[PDB]
Amino acid sequence: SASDLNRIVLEYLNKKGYHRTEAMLRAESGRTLTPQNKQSPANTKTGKFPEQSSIPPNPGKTAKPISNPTPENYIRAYSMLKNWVDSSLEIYKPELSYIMYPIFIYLFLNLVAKNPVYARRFFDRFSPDFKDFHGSEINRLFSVNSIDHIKENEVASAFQSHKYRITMSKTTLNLLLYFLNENESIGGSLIISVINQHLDPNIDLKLEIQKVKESRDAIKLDNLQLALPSVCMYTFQNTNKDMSCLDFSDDCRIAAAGFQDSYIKIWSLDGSSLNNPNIALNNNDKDEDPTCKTLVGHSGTVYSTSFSPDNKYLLSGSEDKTVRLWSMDTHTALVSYKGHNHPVWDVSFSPLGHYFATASHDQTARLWSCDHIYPLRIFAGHLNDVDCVSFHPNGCYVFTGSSDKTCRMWDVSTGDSVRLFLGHTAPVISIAVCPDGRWLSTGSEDGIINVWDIGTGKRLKQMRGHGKNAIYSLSYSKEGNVLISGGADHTVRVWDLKKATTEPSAEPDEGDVTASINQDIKEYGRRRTVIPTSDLVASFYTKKTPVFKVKFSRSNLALAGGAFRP
Amino acid sequence: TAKVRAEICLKRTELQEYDISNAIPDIVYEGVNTKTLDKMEDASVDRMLQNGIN
Amino acid sequence: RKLRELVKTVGIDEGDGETVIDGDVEELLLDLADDFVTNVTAFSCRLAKHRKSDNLEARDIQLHLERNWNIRIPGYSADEIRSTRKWNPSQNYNQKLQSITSDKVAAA
Amino acid sequence: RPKRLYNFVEDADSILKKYEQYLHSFEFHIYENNYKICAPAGLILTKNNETLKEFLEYVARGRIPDAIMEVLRDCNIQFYEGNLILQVYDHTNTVDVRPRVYRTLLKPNDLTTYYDMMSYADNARFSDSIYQQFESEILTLTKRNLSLSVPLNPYEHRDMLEETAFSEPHWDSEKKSFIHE
Amino acid sequence: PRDVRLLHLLLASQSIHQYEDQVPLQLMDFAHRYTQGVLKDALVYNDYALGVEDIRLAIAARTQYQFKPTAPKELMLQLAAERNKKALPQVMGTWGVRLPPEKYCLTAKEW
Amino acid sequence: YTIWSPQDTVKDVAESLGLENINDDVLKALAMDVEYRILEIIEQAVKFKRHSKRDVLTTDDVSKALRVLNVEPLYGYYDGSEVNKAVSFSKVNTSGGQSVYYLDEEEVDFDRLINEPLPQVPRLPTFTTHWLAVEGVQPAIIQNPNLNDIRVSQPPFIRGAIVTA
Repeated sequence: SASDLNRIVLEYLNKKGYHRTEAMLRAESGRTLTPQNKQSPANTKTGKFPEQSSIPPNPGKTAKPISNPTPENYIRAYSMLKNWVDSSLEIYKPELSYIMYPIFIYLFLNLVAKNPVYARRFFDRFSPDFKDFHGSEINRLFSVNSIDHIKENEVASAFQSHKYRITMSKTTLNLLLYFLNENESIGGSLIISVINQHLDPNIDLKLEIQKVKESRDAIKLDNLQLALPSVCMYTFQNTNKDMSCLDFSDDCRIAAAGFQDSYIKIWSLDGSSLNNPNIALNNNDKDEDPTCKTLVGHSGTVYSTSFSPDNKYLLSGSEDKTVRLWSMDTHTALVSYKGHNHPVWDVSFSPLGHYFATASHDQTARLWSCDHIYPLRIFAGHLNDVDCVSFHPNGCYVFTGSSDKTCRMWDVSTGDSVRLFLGHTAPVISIAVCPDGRWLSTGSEDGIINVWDIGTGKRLKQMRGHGKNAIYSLSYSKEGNVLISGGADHTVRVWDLKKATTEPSAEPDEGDVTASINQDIKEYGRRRTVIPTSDLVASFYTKKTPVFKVKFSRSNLALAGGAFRP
Repeated sequence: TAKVRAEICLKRTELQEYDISNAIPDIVYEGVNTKTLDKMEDASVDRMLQNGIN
Repeated sequence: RKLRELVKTVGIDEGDGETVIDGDVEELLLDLADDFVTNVTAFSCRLAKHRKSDNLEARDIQLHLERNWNIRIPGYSADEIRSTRKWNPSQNYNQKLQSITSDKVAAA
Repeated sequence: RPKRLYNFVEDADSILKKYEQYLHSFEFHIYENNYKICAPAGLILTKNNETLKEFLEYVARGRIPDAIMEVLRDCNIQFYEGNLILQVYDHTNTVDVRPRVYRTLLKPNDLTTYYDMMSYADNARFSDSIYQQFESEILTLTKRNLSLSVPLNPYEHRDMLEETAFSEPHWDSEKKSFIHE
Repeated sequence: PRDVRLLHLLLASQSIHQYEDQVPLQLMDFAHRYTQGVLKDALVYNDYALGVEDIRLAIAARTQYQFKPTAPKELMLQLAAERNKKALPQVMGTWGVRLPPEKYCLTAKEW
Repeated sequence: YTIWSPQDTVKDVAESLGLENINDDVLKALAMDVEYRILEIIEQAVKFKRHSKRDVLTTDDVSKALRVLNVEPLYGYYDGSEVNKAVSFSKVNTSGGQSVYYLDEEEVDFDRLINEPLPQVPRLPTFTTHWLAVEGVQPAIIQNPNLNDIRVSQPPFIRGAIVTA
């Protein structure tokens, strides 16, 4: 019945106004896979930050995924070098203490010529640190605010003629060049241009930077190999089956668990005070602080909870038809958010922390904002209710999975669905999109993960190692594609995303004994057992506690979390 | 340790504290699982120790 | 301007304060009434067709508002609408209740 | 691996600029105090009514009204990549030698696809999953131009960034203060 | 009982193998009340004009206010299109979380 | 038919009203719709079960599929010492041509309900952390499983495929 669907598609295009060549080319564009973007997480050499321009996102001014290929102000470009030399009381400290002054002076003198108010920010931001080292010269540089003010100060006008000399060693010059080459587009190239055009280094410089870039290009890692992560498991003990899904913050200092009796429980994962004392220290040591704070603002059971990337606010979604906001440094409620008439099941912040999306029983997802009490977009189009919600890592699309065996990608501005992904056989329960952004992964309640690509919309492959049960959480490797799935069968499994695709991801050159005999025992029967894909590599069981949360930290250490069940 | 370290240093050019693979790291805080039980028991004995007041 | 008269006959001063309405609430309650009318007459048409007729008499509407919404309008045709069954069970049901009471007394 | 380099347009202005020098789809006329919605070649002429005062709210927002889909299929007009081109004639500001011609574009919604499927359901008698697969295939073949590319995340590269590009709470004298509005 | 084990087979037919004991008791005490109300309203509707269209009237009388409504996707699509007319507001550009104004937050309140 | 009742359950409520004899088409269509409503309760119940992070279908998982589906609440299915499956299906047969089960319950005094002591309350929740894996293998502390008794405990549809690095 798929050839008849192809004929219905062709007649739909013919009646909806696509030329025969145009429909053939749109079919050929729909069939081929999304190619590889080499700047996939935007590596810090050729990648830029997002603009802070106070406008909402817009997925327009944008070409297709099928086609092949893919200002930066002075204060942050100096603060990068400032913090990099400030993080070191090493053997190379006072040479950076020497060379930190004329780069600041030349950046200030090159920034007064373009933007005066940014220059007034930049001067007084980094003023009082070397005043005792460089005398009243910075007091002489108070009266420079324009191009004609530079002609008043004779040393500032001489700084264009007198190139500032500095005698630098070879190891310090190579350290500075290999630091300012490893991140160009933050402002390293802007520092390098000032160094090349205004400084006098004692030991041509363009050939030196060419040799730096060529020797840095001569040794990289082209195709990455897999790595098995270390999992730290947080097991919660005295929860009599009344602890819903939990979450960890970033820096992993706070854990938030939503209870069935309308509390949010807040744990300091370091054993810290978690009282935020603010050195005045008035009174009340008479209370009992077990390094754990409770939050009582809900009247229903808390079904989801999400932490801001700022990590100072908590967002709790309940079955009373509100989502509440909590301050993590005074432990009270701030804002109630009322836009649903059914229970709330999955709240999730943006990547940049701008605005949060919500899932509920009313078959619609809702886009919000943390400063608006009522919603901003309604995501309608599912047949059953929405279970999970997640953004694209740029904060520009929304992904919602629902209990009618499908998930959707929504435009965040126009509201209408852009992708519909079909192929599952159970309620989609957790969804996650890779830091590359070209591949979407989700897990159902059938114990089957699968990955599609967002350009073609069809299935690359699936993952068949979990038990016929729920896949509660999902997490991604920070750099690259290794999927960590914490489900309901008490295991945390590890998945290679790049086995059966056109990207093989650098297999080893040269055997085992345990491989292909563990599921060749099959004592329970062939039809009554699971057979794993070739993508599953490892599986860590937890001994009778289930894993509600997997959270892959920055440094190849994942954290799992759950409650000790009996 | 004079016999095992000679074999280890002859193996590398191709109790103990420099077997690299078999080491577990340390956690900044782990929770109580057994000490709180005896803490509650001798706290109950302390509530018996306070001359019979409930 | 009729809804202001309706809130006027609901909310009078009466020595304790007058409550008034705003325009957005007027559009909300007018949409509520607009859907209420169609929701009453669409089931009343099904009742009048269930009575094997062609006219839409007032007994259909009064029955549909008595059984479901219980608004209880005084008599327009509310003597034919008022059906009086006593809802006493059958003879098998009282027999089975006798069996259950007999086991409940034979258990002690 | 893609085989060619493709040029597909998913804007309003670019689709209109592509589809100039082409015959229009509608033909709308602004006469004095009355209007007329005809075909490009008994066509009705309306008084200032409320159906037109709600249709005009769907042309300052360039989208097709959801009600018209089936009857467009009945009336044999030309679609242009799912869109249709409204050619407006303002006769009040005509010039002498022709009225003032505008040429706007109206864009499909999710409602237009749903009403097209509901009107497909008249003579086809399909199930729900066939409509799911048909909608998925058309949302693949007609929604190109995706912005799937990730920038730097500013929260991990905090040490190489300006300090006041973030807004955290601060503690004042005996209280603390967030940012509002 | 026959319907406790019939509810066991019904629950197992939809892949529900773990449940408590009073859950088929709750399903039976729901079905009793629902069928009793439906048959009482159908006896009223049969005294008015038993049969199957009478049962259809009595279960269409109470479909309208309690259970899950039917095909609600096009009304929700219309409602979404009424909400997704307004373009998105201007956001802060200081990379954090901005609160509402102080009267629209749960802080300037008193007991 | 369908699997709820031809007449054996719905008809014994039809007689509870007083209605003596009705056709089997009425009972067929009526019982079909009644167990459709039962499945409509059951599906929202498994949705609440899944989002409450559990595996059993407790009585508060169907009692929250009632408030969602606007059904009037079924009171009296939660008592003291709320344990998992507090066994109470002691329904007592009563004979005849067919079967009748009437759920016997013992009466009790009030002064043995007010002069009854209070149960045990557990500890408030805490957590405890360890290493599930250090490099992709499991370090076999007391907190880790044994990976060979995972065979003899759970079938491979509730434990999944065992593979190791």
